[PDB]
Formats: sequence, C-alpha cells, structure tokens
Amino acid sequence: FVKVVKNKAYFKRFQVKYRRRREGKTDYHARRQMVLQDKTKFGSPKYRLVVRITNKDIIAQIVQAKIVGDEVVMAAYAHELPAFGIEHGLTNYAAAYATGLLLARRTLAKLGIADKFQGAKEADGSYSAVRTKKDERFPFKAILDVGLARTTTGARVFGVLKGAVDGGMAVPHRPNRFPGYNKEKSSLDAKVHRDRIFGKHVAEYLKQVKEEASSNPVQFSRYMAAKVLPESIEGMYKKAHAAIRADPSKSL
Amino acid sequence: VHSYGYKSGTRHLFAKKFRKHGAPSVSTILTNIKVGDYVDVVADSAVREGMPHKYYHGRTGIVWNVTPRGVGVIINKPVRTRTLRKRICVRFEHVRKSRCQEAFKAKEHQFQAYLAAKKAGKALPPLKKSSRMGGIVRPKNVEVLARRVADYEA
Amino acid sequence: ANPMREIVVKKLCINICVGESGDRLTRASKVLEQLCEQTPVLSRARLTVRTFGIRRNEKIAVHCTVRGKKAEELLEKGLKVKEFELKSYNFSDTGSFGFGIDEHIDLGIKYDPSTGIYGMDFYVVLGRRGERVAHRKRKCSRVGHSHHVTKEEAMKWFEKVHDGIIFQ
RNA sequence: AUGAUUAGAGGCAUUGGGACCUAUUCUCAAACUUUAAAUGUGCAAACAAACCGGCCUUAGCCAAC
RNA sequence: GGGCGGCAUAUCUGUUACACGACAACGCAGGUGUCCUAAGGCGAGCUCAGUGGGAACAGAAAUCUCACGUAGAACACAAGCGUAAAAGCUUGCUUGAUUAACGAUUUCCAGUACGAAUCGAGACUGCGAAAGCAAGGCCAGCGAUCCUUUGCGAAGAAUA
RNA sequence: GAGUACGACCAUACUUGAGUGAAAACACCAUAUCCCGUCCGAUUUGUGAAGUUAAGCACUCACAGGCUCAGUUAGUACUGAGGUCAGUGAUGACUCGGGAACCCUGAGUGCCGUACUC
Ligand SMILES: [Mg+2]
Repeated sequence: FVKVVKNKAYFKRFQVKYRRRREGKTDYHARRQMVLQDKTKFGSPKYRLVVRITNKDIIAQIVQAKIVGDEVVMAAYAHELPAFGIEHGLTNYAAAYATGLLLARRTLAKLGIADKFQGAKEADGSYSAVRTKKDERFPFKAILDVGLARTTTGARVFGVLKGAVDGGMAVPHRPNRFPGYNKEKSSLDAKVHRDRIFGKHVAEYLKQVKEEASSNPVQFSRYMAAKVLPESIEGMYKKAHAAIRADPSKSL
Repeated sequence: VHSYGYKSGTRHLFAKKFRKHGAPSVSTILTNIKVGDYVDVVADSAVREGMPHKYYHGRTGIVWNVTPRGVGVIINKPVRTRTLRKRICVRFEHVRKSRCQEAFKAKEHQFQAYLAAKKAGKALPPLKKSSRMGGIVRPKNVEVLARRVADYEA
Repeated sequence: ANPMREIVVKKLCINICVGESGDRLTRASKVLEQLCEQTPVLSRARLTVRTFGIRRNEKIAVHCTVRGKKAEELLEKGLKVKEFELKSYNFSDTGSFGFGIDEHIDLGIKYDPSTGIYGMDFYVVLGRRGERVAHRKRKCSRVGHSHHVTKEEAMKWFEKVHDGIIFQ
C-alpha cells in the first residue's frame, strides 16, 4: 500500500517543541531578544509592553520577565473602558489609544510617578522622540512587544503605542508604522493619525451605514440599535480621555 | 587527530543530547552572572558563537570579567610542571552557575541556625547516632544460603 | 445538522499550462483577465525535462485563485461545457474535485483574432467555514476529523447545488 | 535513526518479467547509535576568605532608591 | 638501506585515540592555495526533502490544488557539528567585508611569532516599530627582516 | 470549579480516534469606506457583532503507539588492583573492589508562577 510516515520510530525520536510554540502563542526567537539585557546590568528590571488584540478585546499589560514566570505589573483591558464613557468601540484604533492611555496612567500611579510625566493632555498625531537613557528625571521605560501580530503601518498595536507614549510612559519607537505616515515621502501626517485617535474614520463609515441602509430598504447593528450618532463619536473620546487621565483606577 | 584546528575531535563533544536540541532557554538569558562567582563552562552548540575551546568543557572557575554578552572566567590548565590560570572569554550561554560550593553554604547557614538556638534558646535537633555500633539483631526472617542444584541449570 | 457545516466553495483555480517559453504565454495571461478579472500570476519550471522542451526557471504556466462571487459564477459558466456530468474519479478524498475544459471560447468569451484558443483546468476546493484554524499566524492548529469535507460528502454537494449527474 | 544483512509470514490489488506495504526474524559496524560502565577528569570543603548589620564614595545599572 | 615513485615538507573534518585533554606510523577515509557586491548585513513573510489523493492536451516525470511530512532538504566547498514563525527559502532596504585609541584573551605553544578565532571599549552607520543584530561569508583557505612601493600628516590661523 | 493574557520547566504535556463542554471569555464568524497588503479581504490589515459550539481550545475515554518512572534482566555483560593462577594456545576462573544495557513487566499520562475575570 502506502508507507506510513508515523512509524513507531517516528514517535520514538520525535522532539516536541515548546508548549507555547505548539499552541501558537510565543515567538521564542523574539522572546529571547526582548528579554535579553546586558550582563553588566546585573538583573535590572526590564519591562515589556505586551499588547495582545483579540476579536473582542485589547489587552495591554506591563510585564517583567522572571525565571519562575513573567510578573505582570498592572494590566489594562478594553472591556473596562465602558467605566469611562466608551460603550461602543472596544476593538478599534480609537480604543487602542484609550487602553494605552489607561495603561500608562495606572502604571505611573502604581509607581507614584504621576503628576510628573503626564504628557500630551490633548492629543496630536505628531511624533514625540521619546527620551530614554540610551539617548533631568527619565520617564518609565518599557518596550513594546507585539508578539505575533504583523506590524503594518496603521495597525492597532501601534495605537496602544501612542496611548502609552502620550500617557507618560517612555516606549522607544520611530513613527514609521503610525497610520498617518507615508513610506515614499518619509514624512508623518499628524492630521490622518489624530483622526483615528478620536475615531473619525468610524464616523465616515457609520455615516455610510446609516445612509446606505435607509435608502436601499448587520454592520454597526448595536450602534444603530443605540441612539449614537456621527459627530458624537469624536467628542465621545475627548471627554473619555478626561475620565481616564484624571482617575484611571476605575473599572466595572 | 590528523588536523589541529580549533574544533578537532569535537564530534561527540560539541553535539547535543538526544531530543534535547534547540536554541538556549530563557532561564539562561535571565540567569545573571556576577564577577567573583564560580561558573561552569559547558560549550553549547546551537550557539556556535563565543564557544570555549574543547579543553574548557568540563571545567569550572571564577568569573573575572562581565561584558554585555560575555563572561571571562579563570580556569586552571596544567602545562608541564605548573598549573597556570587561563583567562578565557566566552559568550554567556556557555557558562552555567556552579553548584560546587552548595554543600559548604549549606553547613555554613547551619552554623547560623545553630548559634541562634544555643545563645538565645535551647531547642536543637538531636545528634545522629552511628549505625556502626553493636546492637542486638531480632531475626524477623531467616533463610539458608546453600547453592541449590537447580542454580546451575541456567 | 448544524448550519456551520454548510459546504461552501473556498477557492477556484484557473490553471493554464502553456509549456512554451513565453511567446504564446503572453497572450495566455491576457485570456484570463477577460475571465476572472484580476491580475494573473505566472509560473516557472522546477527541473529541465529534455523530451518536453522546457528548462528551469522559464515561465511555463498561468494560474489564478479566484474566490467570492466569481467562484460561484464560473462553475455555472464552467459546467455548461460538461452538461453537469463529470465522473466519480474527478473527485479527491480530501473533499475537492476538478475538471478540465478543452477550449475556452465555448464559455461565452468573444474570440479575439490576436489571442488564440486555450484549454484550461477548473479545480475547485470545497470546505466548511472554520478552515481558518489551519491558516493563522497565532494559535494555528488543525481541523478535526469530523469537519473535513470528504469524497462522499463532495458527491452530494455536487448533486444538490449545481448538478446531479456523476455518471460513474 | 543511519550503514549492512539472511529468511519465512500475507496485505490483494500496489505491480512487473520480488518488487511494493505491514509486523517479525538470522546476523553485524574503527570512521553507526537510543542507553551506558569500570578506570578517569574539573571545582568547593572558614585565618588576605566567606557570614551578619548600620556608614562614606562612584560622571556604574535601574523610572527612582 | 639509497634510488625511482610519493608527501606523511604549511594545513582542514572523521577515525586510529583506549568516555577530560594530549598521543605515532609512505596508518585509514576524504579536503586545502580557491569562491562570493552577494553567496555579506538586517527586517519581514514563508517551509524543506519526500510521499499520497486529485485536475484539458499532460505519461513515471511539465504545472495547479489539498493532505501528511523532526528535517529524511538546504546552508559555494571535504567532513563533522548546529539550525524550523530558522541559521533554510523568497523578498525588501543596505554596505559592519570601513574605522577600530599598540585593550585583554584563546587555539598551536617555548605558554614565542604567524594563521585563524573569541570577549570589549571609541567613531560613523545599516536594517528594524522595537528589543536587538551587524565590524564578512563561524570553525581550513596562508607568509619575517632587507628592499621596492602606496596611503595618511587639506590650507587657514598663531609674536609664538 | 474554571477562562483569558504573559509565562518558567519543555511529551507524565506528543500522535491518532471517539465523547462531553454551566457561566463568562477565547474562537470560528460578518465585512471592505478609510490605514494597509495581496494572483486572490485566502493569509494579512481595518471595521464590526447577525450566527454557532460544527471546528480550534478545554476536559474525559482507549489490554492505543509514544513518553515518563520504578522493577526485572542481573551481581549477568564489562571493568580497576593481584598471582612462579589454570590452560600448547585461544582464553577462562579465582581473589580484593565498582557494577551495566535493550527486551520484558508494573504504574500514570503534565506541573509550578504573575495579573485580570466568571
Ligand atoms: Mg626589490
């Protein structure tokens, strides 16, 4: 017939991978280099900005690697943004920026380093050029760990990036993968990036859904079921950043 | 061995154990090496970068140098009539921390366990009696050791 | 049984295997843009077989994966040339099947005097939704052995949607 | 597992004038090996040293101490 | 024995070699004096060899599709090590294959030189969102004094 | 008693085939105006929330293969020291010590850590 590949000899000599490699959760080739620090820094704390965006949630958490298992310092989620005035988005780019702000406000108040290192109380799209020791008092430094997400110029793991940066945390980055960045012109556009900080790109497409589904007779069903309107999407976030930045420890 | 290069006769020596292959683990990166510590140079192929020479593979010595991805370690090599101290420098994956002084830090901290029970309190664990003394034997089972006939038919 | 187990069409593969070095093939890439209406991609050879007149890394084929709405409208286009009758060995045990047309002008394509005639392949890929778990960056796993489309399962789908004549 | 190497058992359609597949088998390897000794080989076993609680210093490290 | 033959004359992997290291023979089995502006550097995406089911012409072999596939492929080369969201393949930008204050070290060792290599610090950079990686392609591929020869020590300041 | 995100050891965790799955979450799923990337909205990126536990995941079950752990093999093979030992020799026993391996058999089939949640 056909030769069986999976002989008993196949099973006897099979070397299984790591558990979170079989499960498809960890890139250990990047895990190793993110955790790697100088040996002359004799076990100094090094923090990762672990952002993980699921189908219905944004998970942003500050994590220190240990030999016994990684030690989460103050996680922050997107499903607890309804405690702040955002009932609707929760997986868009405008809730990436809110979860990153709400992470960098809960983290500095955890340290006591808030009311210093606050930064960009009203947001722009413009690049900041983060001050770190590789480059007075230094801000709290964590590096951004996308895990396995494809870092494209406009992605939502980079909205948590400017959430954390404009929340007072010091993450090293260049603006090459912000949404309002042009590859061949090599110049940032702060108009286009600020618009999806405050969810304007939802509002020109929530408008088309309420305008091309009222002339013609499932997209944005729970928003059309709600009384929510365009022109009330953009100011909904600006007011919701006040609810985050003034009191971030609130939740559901 | 007909060639006297750097990795010669290192066929089985720089190999990896069966179903133990792969790049080094995260607890090797996080393990921080400090100057003055006994480490234990064991060359890790799957790195192939900053390996020690084949002589320094079972060996263990004192760290004298810590650079960002390197460890210097002082290892004794006997040459003719003398034991001179070789200061090699490897990558950090080719050192393990040494448990050579584990049994000495154990009875050292037992000498602050004792002297914290003698000067202040009185509670001590009892001293252990030797099994080499002459006791009485109560035989709960006896046999006869006799080399039966049927012991040969095998 | 369960509405998540509706066998749909996943993809459709419009293979042309010209064989020539690229003289006739450059009007074989144009004959398929008048079809499926997205950009064709070329294909070179693996080895060099002397009897066939083909050498390595010379563009020898044109293929297209088409999905969505034209994955449906090119079997109704494509099974008119079969009269809804294709055999039982045209089906694979992985759940999919295929068939090969002999000349494309019997579809409804106007015959240009520049581009000649071409015979094609039409290999569909049948599957159920939930096949994403085998094609993911994170959490990539396998599809279990109740959710694969079978050969006996691709029998009845061809007899309940488009057709009904296997004619073994 | 790789390299050798005898032989019987049928799988029945997987073929052509034992190929193929599955379990076993007789017999082996300086340049094969899952496993693995005996003999060896490195380091440590409190007097320039480690141990325990403040201090001074440093343009070392860390957001800070 | 010397001669012819050869290279065991500088040198690399396996074995001899006797489970640290070191170990001889015109002992065994093969390599070396080259090769590469990418076959270097890096980021991203991808999975290889092979087999099985399938699809006009189209067969054992052309190309499409699906499944299984611990590496059975590949990494310029002898061999051994090593390697799978890579070290392989494809692609994208690149020049770290430059400089590197006479830093220290390893292998051979007389602890000499050479060749090769490792761990650094300084300049300027490359790729990357970042952590990082990179001062060739790991590990063989090479050479004293003397002589020849080239590069650097721009001009413009300075009452010295 | 469980989920999710980061995990440490890296099969007692794997492979195949069945079974079951409260909540919540993960997940398939819907979609293409913007950001973005493709032969292809497949992957990927964005924006969603009608549907379903079919599949992933989780757990449970195999006179399952594997793996892990003892036991047996077995004081057997082998070996350090010894002899004006035995044997034509090949080699063998003895003496003072050390002491395996596969087959086989039995067992059970992940475990620990941080943050958030049902
Ligand atoms: Mg001259």
